[PDB]
Amino acid sequence: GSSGSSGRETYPDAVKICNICHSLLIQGQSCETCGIRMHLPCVAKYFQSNAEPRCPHCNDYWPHEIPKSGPSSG
Ligand SMILES: [Zn+2]
Ligand SMILES: [Zn+2]
Repeated sequence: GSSGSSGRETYPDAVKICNICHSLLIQGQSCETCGIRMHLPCVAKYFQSNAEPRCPHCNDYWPHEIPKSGPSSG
């Protein structure tokens, strides 16, 4: 016998991954429709110069607001 189990999700970079760059993030924007996090400069870069933003995952609608971009990439 001497069996064992574990019910805890503990990963170094397997908990909150971006949807634009796919990089471990901590603070940003998440979707309540499906459940995906995105960086600040990532969410905007995807919802820049548009009318109605759509989650890059479920593709329904962005419940949160759209962040601003920086002087980078242009
Ligand atoms: Zn990102
Ligand atoms: Zn979504």
